[PDB]
Amino acid sequence: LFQAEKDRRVLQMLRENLEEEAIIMKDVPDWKVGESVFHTTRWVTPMMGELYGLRTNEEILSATYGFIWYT
Amino acid sequence: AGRIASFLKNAWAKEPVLVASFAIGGLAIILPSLSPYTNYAIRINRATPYNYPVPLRDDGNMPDVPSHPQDPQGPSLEWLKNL
Amino acid sequence: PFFDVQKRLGLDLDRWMTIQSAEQPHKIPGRCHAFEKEWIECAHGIGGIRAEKECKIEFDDFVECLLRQKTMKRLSAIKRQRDKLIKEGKYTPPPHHLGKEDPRP
Amino acid sequence: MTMYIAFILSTIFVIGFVGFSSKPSPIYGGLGLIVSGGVGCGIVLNFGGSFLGLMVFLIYLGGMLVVFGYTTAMATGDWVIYDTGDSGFFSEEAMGIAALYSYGTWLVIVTGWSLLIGVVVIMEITRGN
Amino acid sequence: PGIVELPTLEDLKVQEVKVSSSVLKAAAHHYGAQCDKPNKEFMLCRWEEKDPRRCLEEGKLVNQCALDFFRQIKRHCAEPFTEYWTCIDYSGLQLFRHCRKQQAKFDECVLDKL
Amino acid sequence: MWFEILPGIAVMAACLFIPGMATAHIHKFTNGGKEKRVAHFSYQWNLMERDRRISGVNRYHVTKGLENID
Amino acid sequence: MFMINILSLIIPILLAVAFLTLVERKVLGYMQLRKGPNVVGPYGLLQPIADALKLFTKEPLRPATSSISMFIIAPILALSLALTMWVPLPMPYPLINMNLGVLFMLAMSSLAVYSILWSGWASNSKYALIGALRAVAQTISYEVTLAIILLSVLLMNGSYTLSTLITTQEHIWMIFTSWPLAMMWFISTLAETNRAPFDLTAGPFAMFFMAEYANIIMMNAFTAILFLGASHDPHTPELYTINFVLKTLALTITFLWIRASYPRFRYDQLMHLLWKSFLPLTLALCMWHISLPIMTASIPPQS
Amino acid sequence: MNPIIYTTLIMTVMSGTMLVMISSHWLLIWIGFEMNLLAMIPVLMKNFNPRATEAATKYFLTQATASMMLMMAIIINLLYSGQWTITKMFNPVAMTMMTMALAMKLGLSPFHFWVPEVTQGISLQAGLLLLTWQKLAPLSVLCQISQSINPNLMLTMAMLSILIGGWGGLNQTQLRKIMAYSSIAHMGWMTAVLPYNTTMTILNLLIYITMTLAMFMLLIHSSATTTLSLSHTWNKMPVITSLMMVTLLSMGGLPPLSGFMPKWMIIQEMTKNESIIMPTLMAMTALLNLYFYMRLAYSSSLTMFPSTNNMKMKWQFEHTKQMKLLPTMIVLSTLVLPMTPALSSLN
Amino acid sequence: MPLVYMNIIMAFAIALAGLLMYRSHLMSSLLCLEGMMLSLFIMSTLIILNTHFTLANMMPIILLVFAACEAALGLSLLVMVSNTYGTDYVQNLNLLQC
Amino acid sequence: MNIMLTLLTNVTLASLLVLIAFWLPQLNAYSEKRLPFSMKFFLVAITFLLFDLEIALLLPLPWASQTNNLKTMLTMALFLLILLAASLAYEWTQKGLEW
Ligand SMILES: CCCCCCCCCCCCCCCCC[C@@H](O)O[C@H](CO[C@H](O)CCCCCCCCCCCCCCC)COP(=O)(O)OCC[N+](C)(C)C
Ligand SMILES: CCCCCCCCCCCCCCCCC[C@@H](O)O[C@H](CO[C@H](O)CCCCCCCCCCCCCCC)COP(=O)(O)OCC[N+](C)(C)C
Ligand SMILES: CCCCCCCC/C=C\CCCCCCCC(=O)O[C@H](COC(=O)CCCCCCC/C=C/CCCCCCCC)COP(=O)(O)OCCN
Ligand SMILES: CCCCCCCC/C=C\CCCCCCCC(=O)O[C@H](COC(=O)CCCCCCC/C=C/CCCCCCCC)COP(=O)(O)OCCN
Repeated sequence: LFQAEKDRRVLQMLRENLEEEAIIMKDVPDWKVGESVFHTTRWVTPMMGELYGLRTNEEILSATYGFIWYT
Repeated sequence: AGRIASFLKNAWAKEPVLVASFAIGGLAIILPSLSPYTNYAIRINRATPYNYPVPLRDDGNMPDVPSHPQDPQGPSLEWLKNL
Repeated sequence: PFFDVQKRLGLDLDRWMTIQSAEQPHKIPGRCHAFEKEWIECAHGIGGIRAEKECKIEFDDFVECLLRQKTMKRLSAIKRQRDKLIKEGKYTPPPHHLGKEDPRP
Repeated sequence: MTMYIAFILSTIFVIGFVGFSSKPSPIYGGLGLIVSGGVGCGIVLNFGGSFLGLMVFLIYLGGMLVVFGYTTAMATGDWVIYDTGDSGFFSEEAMGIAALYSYGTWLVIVTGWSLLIGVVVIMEITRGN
Repeated sequence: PGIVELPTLEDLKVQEVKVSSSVLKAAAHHYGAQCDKPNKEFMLCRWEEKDPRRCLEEGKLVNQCALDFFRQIKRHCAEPFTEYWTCIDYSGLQLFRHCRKQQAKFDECVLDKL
Repeated sequence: MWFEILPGIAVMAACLFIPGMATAHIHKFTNGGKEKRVAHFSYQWNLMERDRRISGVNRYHVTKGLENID
Repeated sequence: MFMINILSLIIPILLAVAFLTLVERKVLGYMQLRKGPNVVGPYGLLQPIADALKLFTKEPLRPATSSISMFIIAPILALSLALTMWVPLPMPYPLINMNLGVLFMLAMSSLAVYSILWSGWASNSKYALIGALRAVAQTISYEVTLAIILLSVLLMNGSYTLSTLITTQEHIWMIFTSWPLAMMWFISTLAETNRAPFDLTAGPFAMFFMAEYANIIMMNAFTAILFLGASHDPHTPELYTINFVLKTLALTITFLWIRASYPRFRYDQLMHLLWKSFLPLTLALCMWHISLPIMTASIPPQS
Repeated sequence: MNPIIYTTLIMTVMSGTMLVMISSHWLLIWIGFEMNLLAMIPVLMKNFNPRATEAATKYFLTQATASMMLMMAIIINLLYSGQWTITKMFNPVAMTMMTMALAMKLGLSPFHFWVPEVTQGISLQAGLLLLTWQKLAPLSVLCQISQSINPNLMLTMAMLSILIGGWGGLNQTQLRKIMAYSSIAHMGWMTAVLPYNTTMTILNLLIYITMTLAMFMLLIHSSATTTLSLSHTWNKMPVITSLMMVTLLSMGGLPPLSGFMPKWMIIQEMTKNESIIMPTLMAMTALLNLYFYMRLAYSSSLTMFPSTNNMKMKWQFEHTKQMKLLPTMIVLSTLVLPMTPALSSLN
Repeated sequence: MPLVYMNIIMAFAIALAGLLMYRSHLMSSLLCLEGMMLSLFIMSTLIILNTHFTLANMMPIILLVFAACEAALGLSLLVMVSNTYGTDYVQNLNLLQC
Repeated sequence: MNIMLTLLTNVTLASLLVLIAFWLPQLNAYSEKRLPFSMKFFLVAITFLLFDLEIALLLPLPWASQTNNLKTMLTMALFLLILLAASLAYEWTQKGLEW
């Protein structure tokens, strides 16, 4: 169950990031919305910076350092 | 024979710490190869599930692989419970 | 120079630590396990010169996984454009990126 | 996101190295080196390496720099490259370190022989005559 | 090079399981015993496809099966389960060792009913 | 006599009593009246994060029981 | 409400250390057929306050020629380490719960020699320098054996977590499992804090005094947790707190008793004591404690 | 020191060298280098005095710095490519630091300054060991990464090494400094053919090791550390002086002696690789090494220097402790030119 | 390649330059060597932990052990030099010259 | 964040109380009127450093008990401790622990 929920949450976060990318990158001349940085079409696990790039600093800091700082 | 016994007697006096240290170290070296429970410890270490057991793709020719955890097929840990 | 004792004797003295995808304890995977596996399988049995000439795509993908330079450049460009637009004022973040969303398990 | 705390610690590390690299009054260079070692421990512990950070902070600071000070006294951007998943129900760093006895037999053998040889070398050099 | 395909938000919509970790831990053994088939199908597909986007239907199925499991628990043995998971939730480590008594009460209620 | 030593030992005993009881009381107060959740190994931390997301008040110790399953 | 927890951990330790000195005098006095302070206060209870006020009103004899820097830093580091060493310990619940608490305590003790080194070097005298070198050598020598003993004992615990020691000793004390290691640990903790029979040596002076006494009480508490495990009931931690404080006070009184009972070693005599009696036994028992869980198939769980 | 301790230290040195050559992991190679450095220091300090201690501390400083630079090269290579196997370097910056660290270990110019001083400080047996056995490991590591080295850097450092050795050998009276400068020049000759053919490098290494073993054993046989003390050898053992003159002629590259083989083969290979100016410069520069070899031979055997009255008592006593393999080393270092095509074994 | 790695590399370069300067006091030379090793340790630890290459967690401990052994060797050599000359000044090592 | 705050509180209290201790008796006006270098201390310091390094090698033992290679792990740990004992014995026999 945890694996399924994690996959669904990651996919939703990626989709929201893609939608906001489409909104922002409209007037950029040579930008392609949702373009890969890898030649292969295989699924690649996203970084912390890909999912929380455009979000608030509080939850970015949480998702990156909370487990280390939780004592 | 007699010389070794006399040397051990002389060392047990005025040098008990070294005799005890050597005895404990040598005993700790020899004993594990003779004790029968080291196999039990290895089995307990193998029987500890750290990862998720990934299921196998059934093809109709695996009688030893269970289809449900409650099925008799597969390893049993009744020996650990009896310990 | 290189006296290859190990392969002659089949000893495996220090090969177990050479690559990420080689028998990690508790089957812990490397971050770039798949890319390194693909590159190694591409370049096996071919030679260094031909491996460099032919397996360049796999090596590029592996290095991109390792250092993520292109990903950081892309994210920085997106963030810079977003900051420029919010500075001018034609863009407003949605509630998802302002902490007012509905979280899920 | 606290103003690039990793960047701040790295800069403090660099300033500490600038401080003790000028080599003024070797005791003060020593204090600069303890400061820089503590900052490096902070960096390692903040990144996620608890055991390796404590390894530095114990061995390096308490033994090696202490012997250095003893001998002197006798004389006159970030957060994006991180992971996404979890580690299971154990710390990967500690398990990989503890695999030294099950996997790194060669490493243990060579390190132990090197330390014994180093003891012999120290005794021979300090013999004098 | 290429475009990453991501399923739309309508494909990710499903009735979530809104119970806490202690509640899940209290029924973890029975949940594993009962809901094993969809979970194993999902996990086999997960390691075989190596792609999260290829396993959405199995995730929905396992969510539905877990929901059915919890609905049966609520229908039959709500109160012993409530006591058991409250006990589990009180402890910081969530130890099964603490209240084998409540565990046995829940187990006997489940065995008698379902 | 020897029992005149006792007042100082009792003062030290109370002083040493204060930290443990204070910490336990603060842990109960700040964790919804229950024992503080300890989280090593990065899995129970994920459990705490999931509980925080499920609670709806951004607090992990607020437990949602079987009544939230509808 | 975390600053409140930190203050309620720190201040009672300071009161206990101040009161501990009064207790020490009374115990020694009654072992010497006399009384301790009993005039200042009902039973000498006001003696620590008078001592503190007199120390804080007397001028500090700064040499006016040495480096003021380390002269002021050394008490800071000493007191900071002494107060910081308290947080990892679980009574029953630790202020800060760390996975590798034991290594943290060991690293703190390792840094504890820098205060001695800097105080000796900043005294601007060669004789105090010799004394500081002797003390530093003794401390590092005995901390080696501390580390070996501690890892050998934790081999029966499963990890370096201090909270797990309570679960390990739920049914039996660790004193029964390994009493020789406890004996050597007790002696090494005596030699660590420069306590008799190993004691070869106004504001900052009292600073160092409180640092040393906090280290003493901390060492007794750590020994009690490591070797005399109390039962912990999650619904009433006050019982565990009371039992732990009783054991810690018993061990502190044991240090006072040992000081009042024995003459003191020479420097070379204690150096030989360590390097020729404790280290061989420590290595032999480390080998034995490595081998024992494997022989008996009793390896501790957590990993 | 105790013979057991000396034998164990020698074993540790050679086992570190073996671990360096047989390991496929960068960390194990670094460990072998550390083991070699750790066990080498007491050998340099077998005869305790201020000179040996100063030489040993200079050597330790240089080798520790080189090892740290090598470790950073390994770290940067790992950063830019998650590989530990000794293969192509994968980073331009990493290669530059690895090359400089290995050259500092070898003593190539401009990292040559420590070699003459360390050779002068230590005794003759220590100098023999330092100049023979301490080159196997860095040269093996360089041969393993031959396709990665920047040819410009390797060739310019080799040319600098040859020039420095040839120029510095002219000013020396002590023999140990002469051997050190000869070692520097031969190191440059070895490392200038690495980008083209490592077999030539190994052949030059073997010929150099044989010749320098013969020369150091001859210097041990007749207790001479300066030119004048060597000039007294003809009065007691003229055979030693004649053999040393023949060996010195061999080291200069004069045919038909063995020393001509490495220069000839390296020049031939580099002319295969369309390089013409460099081998000519190498030959005209090695003429200087030949000049100071000729001066030493003049002072040693081709003339008779004045003697002393006390040599008559030395006439009556025989060299008691006789070393083996000296005739074999001389024969190999003088008369193996006709067996040149045997280099195809990839020695 | 992020900025933390750049900072660590600059720290190592600063330590190397300080080692190569030699104002005086060989003790400072050993201090610079140890600082270089500390930079090596921190950088290797970050690189190894970042990529989740579990089997390489062994390496920093081995590096620290070997480098501290080398540091002890250098300390012994410096002690003997100082005992010979009375001080650890660099210029006293001028008896052997090129 | 918690341990940083705890360390900051410890250092802050220590500094504040040390400064008040050093400044309270200064407000009122008053009159306000080598070579030896023993080798044994350095030798024991170096011995401590070497044994500390070998202890650092020996530290990860508690997790090494769960590897499924119990025989190999036991052999390696016993080998490390045996070499520690051998180092101590070698320093003992040639008078490395004398005063
Ligand atoms: C002064 C002239 C040189 C004299 C050299 C010393 C002569 C005595 C040495 C005694 C025997 C040495 C070798 C030991 C015999 C078995 C070793 C064998 O199993 O190893 C082989 C190694 O082969 C040996 O090296 C060949 C030995 C022949 C050396 C003599 C060649 C000298 C030619 C020019 C001088 C004329 C010499 C005249 C007689 C001495 C396998 O090679 P391999 O591991 O797979 O590849 C590694 C090498 N790579 C990396 C370059 C590819
Ligand atoms: C063949 C030539 C032998 C004589 C020449 C010796 C040369 C110098 C001595 C050094 C060589 C020793 C070889 C040790 C290499 C280790 C690998 C080999 O021994 O196999 C190991 C066998 O393990 C044994 O326990 C090794 C014990 C041997 C070490 C004890 C004595 C070592 C002394 C060596 C010299 C050190 C100084 C002198 C000490 C007296 C690995 O066990 P295994 O389980 O399959 O694989 C682990 C990987 N897993 C996780 C996938 C399972
Ligand atoms: C085979 C197992 C290996 C592992 C076990 C050992 C691990 C740790 C123990 C060894 C630590 C280091 C030992 C170093 C030994 C040094 C001996 C020495 O030099 O001391 C001699 C003296 O010591 C001796 O007599 C030499 C050895 C004495 C006996 C040693 C033990 C011999 C075997 C005893 C045990 C036999 C087996 C156990 C059976 C017991 C019955 C159950 C000089 O002493 P000084 O302090 O200088 O005194 C001078 C002024 N009086
Ligand atoms: C079948 C498997 C069984 C496994 C075998 C295990 C059995 C082990 C049996 C042997 C145990 C012996 C080790 C116990 C400690 C030994 C330490 C020692 O021997 O050192 C003393 C020295 O120790 C001291 O003298 C230090 C004393 C300092 C004063 C301390 C006072 C202690 C009394 C107060 C109470 C102590 C409380 C201890 C327990 C604390 C619990 C937390 C001997 O040295 P010397 O007399 O000088 O002789 C050398 C020349 N021949």
